[PDB]
Amino acid sequence: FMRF
Amino acid sequence: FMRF
Amino acid sequence: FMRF
Amino acid sequence: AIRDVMTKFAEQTTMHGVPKVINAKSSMGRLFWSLVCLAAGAMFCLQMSEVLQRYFSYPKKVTVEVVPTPVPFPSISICNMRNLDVHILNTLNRMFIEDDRPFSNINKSEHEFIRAYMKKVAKYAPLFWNYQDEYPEVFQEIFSRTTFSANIDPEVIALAAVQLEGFVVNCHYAGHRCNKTRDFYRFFDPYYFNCFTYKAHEPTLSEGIENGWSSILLSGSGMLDKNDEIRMLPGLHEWRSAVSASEGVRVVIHPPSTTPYPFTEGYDVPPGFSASFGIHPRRNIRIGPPHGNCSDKNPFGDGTERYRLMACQKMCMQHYIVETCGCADVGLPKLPLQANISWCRDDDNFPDECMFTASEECLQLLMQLHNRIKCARSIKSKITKNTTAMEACNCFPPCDEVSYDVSYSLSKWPSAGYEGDAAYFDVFGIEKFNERFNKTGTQGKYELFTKYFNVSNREESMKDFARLNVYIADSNVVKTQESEDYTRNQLVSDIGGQLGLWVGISLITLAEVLELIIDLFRL
Amino acid sequence: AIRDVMTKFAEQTTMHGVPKVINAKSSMGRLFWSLVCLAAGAMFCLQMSEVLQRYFSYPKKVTVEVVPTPVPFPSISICNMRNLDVHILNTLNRMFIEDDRPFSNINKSEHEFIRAYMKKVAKYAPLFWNYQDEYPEVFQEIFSRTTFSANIDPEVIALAAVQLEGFVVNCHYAGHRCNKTRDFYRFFDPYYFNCFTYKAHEPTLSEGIENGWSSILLSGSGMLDKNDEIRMLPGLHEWRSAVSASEGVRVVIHPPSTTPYPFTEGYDVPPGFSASFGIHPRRNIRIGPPHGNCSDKNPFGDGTERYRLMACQKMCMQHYIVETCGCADVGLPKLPLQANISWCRDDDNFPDECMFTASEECLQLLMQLHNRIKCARSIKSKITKNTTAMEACNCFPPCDEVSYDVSYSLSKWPSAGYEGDAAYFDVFGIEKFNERFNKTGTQGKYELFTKYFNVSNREESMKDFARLNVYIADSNVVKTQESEDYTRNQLVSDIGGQLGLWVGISLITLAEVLELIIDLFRL
Amino acid sequence: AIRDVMTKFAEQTTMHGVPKVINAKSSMGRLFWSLVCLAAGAMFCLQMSEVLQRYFSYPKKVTVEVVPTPVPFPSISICNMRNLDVHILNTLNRMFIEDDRPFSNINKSEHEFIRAYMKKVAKYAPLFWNYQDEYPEVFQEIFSRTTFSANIDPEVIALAAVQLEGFVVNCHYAGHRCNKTRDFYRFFDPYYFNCFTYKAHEPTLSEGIENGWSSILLSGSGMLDKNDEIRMLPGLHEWRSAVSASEGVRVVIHPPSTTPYPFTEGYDVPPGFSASFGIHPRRNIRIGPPHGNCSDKNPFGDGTERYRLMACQKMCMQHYIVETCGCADVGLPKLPLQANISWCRDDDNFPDECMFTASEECLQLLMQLHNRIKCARSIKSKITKNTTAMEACNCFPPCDEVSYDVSYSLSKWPSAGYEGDAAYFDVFGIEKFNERFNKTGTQGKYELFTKYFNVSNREESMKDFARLNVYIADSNVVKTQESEDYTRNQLVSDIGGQLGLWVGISLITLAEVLELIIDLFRL
Ligand SMILES: *[C@@H]1O[C@H](CO)[C@@H](O)[C@H](O)[C@H]1NC(C)=O
Ligand SMILES: *[C@@H]1O[C@H](CO)[C@@H](O)[C@H](O)[C@H]1NC(C)=O
Ligand SMILES: *[C@@H]1O[C@H](CO)[C@@H](O)[C@H](O)[C@H]1NC(C)=O
Ligand SMILES: *[C@@H]1O[C@H](CO)[C@@H](O)[C@H](O)[C@H]1NC(C)=O
Ligand SMILES: *[C@@H]1O[C@H](CO)[C@@H](O)[C@H](O)[C@H]1NC(C)=O
Ligand SMILES: *[C@@H]1O[C@H](CO)[C@@H](O)[C@H](O)[C@H]1NC(C)=O
Ligand SMILES: *[C@@H]1O[C@H](CO)[C@@H](O)[C@H](O)[C@H]1NC(C)=O
Ligand SMILES: *[C@@H]1O[C@H](CO)[C@@H](O)[C@H](O)[C@H]1NC(C)=O
Ligand SMILES: *[C@@H]1O[C@H](CO)[C@@H](O)[C@H](O)[C@H]1NC(C)=O
Ligand SMILES: *[C@@H]1O[C@H](CO)[C@@H](O)[C@H](O)[C@H]1NC(C)=O
Ligand SMILES: *[C@@H]1O[C@H](CO)[C@@H](O)[C@H](O)[C@H]1NC(C)=O
Ligand SMILES: *[C@@H]1O[C@H](CO)[C@@H](O)[C@H](O)[C@H]1NC(C)=O
Ligand SMILES: *[C@@H]1O[C@H](CO)[C@@H](O)[C@H](O)[C@H]1NC(C)=O
Ligand SMILES: *[C@@H]1O[C@H](CO)[C@@H](O)[C@H](O)[C@H]1NC(C)=O
Ligand SMILES: *[C@@H]1O[C@H](CO)[C@@H](O)[C@H](O)[C@H]1NC(C)=O
Repeated sequence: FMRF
Repeated sequence: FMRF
Repeated sequence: FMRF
Repeated sequence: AIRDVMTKFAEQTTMHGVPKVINAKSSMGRLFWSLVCLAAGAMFCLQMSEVLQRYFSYPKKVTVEVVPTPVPFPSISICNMRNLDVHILNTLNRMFIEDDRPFSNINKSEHEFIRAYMKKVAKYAPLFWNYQDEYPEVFQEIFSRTTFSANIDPEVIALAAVQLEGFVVNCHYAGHRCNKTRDFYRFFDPYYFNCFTYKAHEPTLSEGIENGWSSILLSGSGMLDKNDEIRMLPGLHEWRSAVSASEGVRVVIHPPSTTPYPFTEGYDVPPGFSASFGIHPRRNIRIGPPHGNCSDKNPFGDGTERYRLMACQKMCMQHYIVETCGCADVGLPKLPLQANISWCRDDDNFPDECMFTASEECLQLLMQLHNRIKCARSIKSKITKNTTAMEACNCFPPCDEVSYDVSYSLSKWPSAGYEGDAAYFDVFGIEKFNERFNKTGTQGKYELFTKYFNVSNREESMKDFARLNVYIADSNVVKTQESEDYTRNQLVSDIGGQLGLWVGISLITLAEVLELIIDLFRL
Repeated sequence: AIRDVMTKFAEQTTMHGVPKVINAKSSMGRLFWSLVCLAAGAMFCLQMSEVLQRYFSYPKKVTVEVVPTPVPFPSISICNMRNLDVHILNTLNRMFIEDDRPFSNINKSEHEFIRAYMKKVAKYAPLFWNYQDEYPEVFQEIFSRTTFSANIDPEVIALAAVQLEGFVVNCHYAGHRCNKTRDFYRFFDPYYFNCFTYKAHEPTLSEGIENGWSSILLSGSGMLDKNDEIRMLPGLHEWRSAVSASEGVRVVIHPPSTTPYPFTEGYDVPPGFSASFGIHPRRNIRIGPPHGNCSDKNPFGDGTERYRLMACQKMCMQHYIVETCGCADVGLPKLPLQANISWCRDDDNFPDECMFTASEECLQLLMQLHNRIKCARSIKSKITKNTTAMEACNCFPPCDEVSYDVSYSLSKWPSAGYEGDAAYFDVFGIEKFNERFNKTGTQGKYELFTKYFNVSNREESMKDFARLNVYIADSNVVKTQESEDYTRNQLVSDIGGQLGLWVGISLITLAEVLELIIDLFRL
Repeated sequence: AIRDVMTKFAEQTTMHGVPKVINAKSSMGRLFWSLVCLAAGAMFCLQMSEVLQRYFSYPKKVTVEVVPTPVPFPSISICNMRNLDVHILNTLNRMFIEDDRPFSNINKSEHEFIRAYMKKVAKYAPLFWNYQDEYPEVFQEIFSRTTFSANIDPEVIALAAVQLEGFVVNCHYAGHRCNKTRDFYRFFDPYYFNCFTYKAHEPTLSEGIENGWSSILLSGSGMLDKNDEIRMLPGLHEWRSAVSASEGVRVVIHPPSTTPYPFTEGYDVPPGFSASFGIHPRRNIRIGPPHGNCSDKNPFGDGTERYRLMACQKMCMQHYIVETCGCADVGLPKLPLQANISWCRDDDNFPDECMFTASEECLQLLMQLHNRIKCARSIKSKITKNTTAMEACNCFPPCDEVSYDVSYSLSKWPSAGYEGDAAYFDVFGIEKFNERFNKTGTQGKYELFTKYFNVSNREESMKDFARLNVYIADSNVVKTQESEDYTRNQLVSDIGGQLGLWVGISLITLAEVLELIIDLFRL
């Protein structure tokens, strides 16, 4: 999951 | 003071 | 002595 | 009295073979000399047809030479390959580290650009959280620089883009220090958000390069945070592009009073290096419609700036993109006649519900935006290969053009040891660079630079700087001038030469035969 | 009746001075007018001789202009300056660390190249152990790359040289992703073992550079082992050579359907940098034997590929090397007519006993090989300065040639911080580069890359990559066309002009004097 | 008998319209034919005036072509951007660390340059201690390189500047090793204290580049001390200059037998990189005063070296500087006729008391020196823009000139791992570079290099080296030759063509009218  |  |  | 006037002209005429024909007593001699006269006339007609059509080819001629006339010093446009300011970027990163939800961060800053940026990103956060594993290539394209330059007011971006006082450490031209406020002119580019053009100002504080332009630029990214994990920061990257991820300065050397296009022209300089640009000026002069093709105006433009073929070609590409996809590419000039046309990357269509849900409608809108971008890029790549389309735009070369052949060169600017110590002192004790930011509006940047550029770590910190040297290597211009290859005077001369060589007639002899014809009339 | 026909022509002739001569009643007037007539005839003869010989100089003329016709996009050849694959090199190093005796290692690997490499090196191990202090310069030359490319089958080397899937991370042309299997063509070079040529494929998956060619290449050597001591690894180095020890990519931009020669042409790009190649196309047209020299075929070749002067010159050097030293240089094209000639670096003469003893016979063979190499190099350096030898090879310039003036530029590709994070993700999460090697045949390379390119060390690891951008900077070609300076038509015109200016004769007057001569015949 | 001779010429003349005029029986016909005759004569006069003046424009013509004639290999001048030797610099730094008072250090060294350097610096120490906060920009300019090159004997500086044996590690030309003593020629430059010119020596020890020039140069500054604080070291830095602080090699490629000017021409190479210079030779031939401007001699020079426009321009700038400021710029050639003129940076005026006191007299002398420098720099920057002044110096382009278009390229020379291990061994075990300094006069440098370049730190140490490759990329020269556009022969031909086309007269007819005039005389 690439978070912001 | 910039010394030499 | 350069070994291999 | 046909015979009458005939023999008159015969005996007093200046034309060569006709006489012998007219006075030939022998029958076989009359045959021979009629044959010769008509054969010579026929060959004269052949060669005249040849030469007349050669002139009608409106041919062209060219000359090349070195001349001592000096050209005006070129305009130098400098763009930092990083679009946003370092403090702004670190603020964005730290806000996302404190809370990764963009919706919550819209009210956590008074900076206009930050509020706009968070508002725009919030419209895509649920979609990104739900579908990034299925459509990574989509979100990587939506979150590119050009999208933000297409959806946020440039006057708002300009407050967060790289500033002149934080970009040009020092500047020198013709043995004098530059006045940055008067010599640098800011302009906006969709990829290089802020760019600056240096316009030369001749001497009316003596120091610096005596024979050219030299400046020290802050271009590295070493003071940005180094995260433990990959995190998505929209608006910084440009997915699958030639100038992506790069660090350094983009330099465009172009004639004065011309619009630069850093995304497809210019030279690159990495941080930590000193670049020398040896300018070899070239000038080309061209001739008009009949003898060739050239223009002194842009067919698509308002005529305010000097004409460059690039402007016409780019506006033609924009014309075709608008015609085909129904939208304009943000990476190309906006056609002056069509200010009402939306950019292809516009996203005002997105409902507010997309900030709270990942519904199919939001997804379909996302994919429609993606498809618009695909249409525009496809046309951009295809149309240049379509000679019919390009010829329909009437993009002829400039009638008077100055070109610059640039010799590139690199060296490591801040040398290790005492030399580099002197460089560091020049920047931080004499120019006192980091005190520019000791203001109410830039205190955080001041603290960042104070902690980063301290004395104990100069060998590493100084590698974020770059130096440019632009100088005219050759004092003499290489001129290249077109001209008409076959003048009307040369035509007249060669037709007369052929006329004398084949039949011996001169224009006075032409008046003579005209007199004979008028005599036949009088008879 | 000589006088008869004489006075006839006199009174009716169109020639200028002869009449007055023939009808001159006064004796002094006859003298004056004969003098004038013959003087004018003499000067006419002088100028005719001058002009006739000028035409016989078969002179030459040239024109230069910019034209809108587009050239085909150039073929781009990329060579990794490192010849062998990283996993293969680490395997060799670790085998020599486990046991430094090459003879023992011939059976320790199933890889064909490794077995051949150990077999070849074993023939020199005793000599190296016994004589390296006395003849270091000899062994440093024997153990060079070219020796191995000259003694091992290229089809065997190709299994250990750099592979396409491990070299080109990403590729884009004209707004579309490249199909590496269809667009890249592999070829073998004695120094750059594996090289690949990109042949453009126009649009029939939209992404990437819209107006050119861009690719990301793995070119660094950071993942190789770093030994505590200097160890001899034959076949990697090339002693005392211009392109030795270098790290990066060798780029050759050349017209399509032409053989590249990376060892003496092309441009270099270091790892960790992004290179921009601004292509300025140039075209030259040349004229044939009488008016000049040009060829459309290689005198030494089979005629399959387009002609470049380099091919003729290199094959001529090979011809002279074979003639003098009795062997061919591996660094030059093999003459098609002489496939039976051995390379100068061949070592099939060495007995098996040299794998077990350092006898004088083995030493003498070593020195004879060294002497062969010296002969070839001496001829290579000398022959270019020998204009007689070079002229004997009939290497005339191409009659139709496309040339590329390339503007070089560098920037630091993976920027520090968030931009570089996006770059790293693009490579390793979207393209998933390191999963290419998750196969039975490349498991070790997969593990190496997994341990090396991990997230925590991207700032250092990414500096092994390089990016190339090749684009056509100017849409208009600089044409340079030869032509004949003095046509037959211009000759005729100027001879007629001289004839009229000096004696007034026209070709009809030539028929007139022919009539007089025939009249003298009839008399 | 005016009428008499008139009608005689009339009936026997070869001129076209005059006859009909003279024999016109009809009055209206006489009017018509007089009108025609005079109209044709007038138009002939018009066109003759045009063509005669075009010839008097002494016009010019140019041709361009590729030719197989080889040019002599260029002279290559290499300058280390660091002026002083590393051991000397470390000695200076350590002396100032032991005792910061320069006056005390005049007797602490037997090295001549050190004694002179300390003596010179002592004259400014009290002023520096007392006024550096008030006039930093003054002391930064006084303590520049050029001041020391202007006040210390070059023969004394040469003992402390970079030495050839410590600069060129290896050299190769045309497949053979260079003899450094015979091929390199030392010359002094005010900024690059020591510079060396390579003059090619063709083959009469075979190794190295076969088709050009290649060398390995020590250019980095990594072995200098890294002080904890910024300390002032005069004579190393050059305040506010384009080539300041830089690390690398300055390369000038110029024709043989010409003086180089590294401060305003040449290319730069950073340490740790391998630079490839693709030389594309160009030749220009020019014509003399009437048809153009060119010179084969320097108006200011002694004529010993080949003429380059740069020499004339620089000596002209020196002339104007001497005329205006009463002193000569050390950064420009010394005018041969004016050896008595002092440099602008001379400081022999300073009393000894300035070594002990900071009195106003010493301060005023300091500011006067500063003002002299300002005057010289102002004139340097202004005068080039003053076309009157530049034209007064008669600096015409060379009549026969060879120019080199250089294609630049960079790669990382010592590759990581085994390749770099081979490079390191080649330098330090075969060439045995660090043993050059195992002498009584260089023991300290030997120890420094032994501790620095040891095996365990080669990956970092080797990045102080740079490699240059200079080779001729194209065997064929691009010639560019001027010529006269309108010859006397072409003039005669075209005047004759016009004469025949408008009035029909030939030079024999000119003799005819001369006969008529002489007949009128006889009458
Ligand atoms: C030069 O800069 C000074 C200081 O910012 C400013 O006051 C002055 O107006 C500038 N000169 C111009 C803009 O011509
Ligand atoms: C000039 O442009 C027209 C099209 O506008 C083209 O037909 C013609 O061939 C061109 N001529 C030259 C000399 O470029
Ligand atoms: C070229 O452009 C014209 C006009 O846009 C279009 O009609 C034609 O189909 C295009 N051809 C190609 C091959 O793109
Ligand atoms: C920054 O400004 C404050 C006053 O607002 C001053 O006290 C401080 O000394 C300044 N910083 C420096 C480095 O001088
Ligand atoms: C100087 O800055 C570096 C970062 O560039 C930092 O690591 C170091 O601790 C700083 N030193 C001091 C004394 O603040
Ligand atoms: C393109 O690549 C795909 C996947 O490797 C392959 O199946 C296809 O044949 C290629 N297209 C060609 C070779 O024309
Ligand atoms: C053409 O080549 C021949 C040798 O093959 C040479 O003698 C002649 O001078 C050359 N002429 C030109 C114009 O290059
Ligand atoms: C030049 O080459 C010819 C033919 O190979 C040879 O006869 C002659 O001796 C050579 N001359 C030199 C100086 O190498
Ligand atoms: C490599 O392949 C194996 C199956 O052979 C698979 O289990 C593994 O997940 C793959 N590696 C990665 C990183 O997906
Ligand atoms: C990542 O790779 C580097 C070498 O490039 C290595 O030193 C480091 O230990 C690795 N980190 C992890 C977590 O594997
Ligand atoms: C070449 O170098 C050697 C060794 O320094 C020297 O003895 C010889 O004189 C040199 N050759 C020359 C200077 O021609
Ligand atoms: C040659 O130089 C003179 C001045 O010395 C100048 O007046 C003239 O115009 C120049 N002519 C050309 C063709 O350069
Ligand atoms: C140009 O130079 C001349 C001679 O040195 C001088 O008289 C004139 O004033 C100068 N003009 C300018 C604008 O510098
Ligand atoms: C340096 O010279 C001395 C003799 O003066 C010698 O003993 C020593 O071995 C030399 N250094 C090296 C590395 O050989
Ligand atoms: C090798 O030199 C480096 C400096 O370049 C030094 O730090 C290191 O201690 C040296 N190693 C040895 C074994 O002397």
